[PDB]
Amino acid sequence: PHKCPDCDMAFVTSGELVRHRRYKHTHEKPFKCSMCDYASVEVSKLKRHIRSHTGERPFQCSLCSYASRDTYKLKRHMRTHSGEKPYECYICHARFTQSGTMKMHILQKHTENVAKFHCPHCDTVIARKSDLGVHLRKQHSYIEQGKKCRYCDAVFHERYALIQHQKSH
DNA sequence: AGTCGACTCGCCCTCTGCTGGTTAAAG
DNA sequence: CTTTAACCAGCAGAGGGCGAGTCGACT
Ligand SMILES: [Zn+2]
Ligand SMILES: [Zn+2]
Ligand SMILES: [Zn+2]
Ligand SMILES: [Zn+2]
Ligand SMILES: [Zn+2]
Repeated sequence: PHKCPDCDMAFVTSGELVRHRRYKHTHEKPFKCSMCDYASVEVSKLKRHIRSHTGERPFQCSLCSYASRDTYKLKRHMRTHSGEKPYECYICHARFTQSGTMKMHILQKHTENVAKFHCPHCDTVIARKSDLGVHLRKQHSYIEQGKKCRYCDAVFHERYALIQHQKSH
């Protein structure tokens, strides 16, 4: 109460050091979940976790329909009504509602040697991983009822094969 | 008393991934 | 001009790490 053997404390309180040890060095994780293999250092965390199974959203935006699992997602939602933009690219001074959005802007706009993503099925590369997501869903997803070639009778079940086939035509 | 350890409530940060407007090239 | 799909900010999903304030419990 307090000092740390393996870290640079971060006094002071008996738990403010014990729990620190629990988080950063002795990964205790006493409380465990119902269905998943989850367990973590605080019960507050598990109470929050169980809503991913249940679906409880006990925090309403008095101004819209939204409802969040915990308090912070609502304070973060509130910025959209207030118009507050707390975050700032230090290079261009663009403003953003959300920290991670800013980090992503910096990564795509002011960063070099950043890794891309190559589609496994087709040969095109795109920058954000999530856009590789929408590309795999729109271009290499299974189309159940099929699509017919525009100029011949051949039917295809994936949009890529369809567009590729539409040659030499 | 005086010190916990356990209980609880709250602040703020990170990583992840989908959605829809824009834009620019290819039909 | 239309059609298309990557680019981009916006925005919501889950989880981690800290501060700090009540008490009954035990020396
Ligand atoms: Zn430490
Ligand atoms: Zn669970
Ligand atoms: Zn709202
Ligand atoms: Zn910038
Ligand atoms: Zn054909």
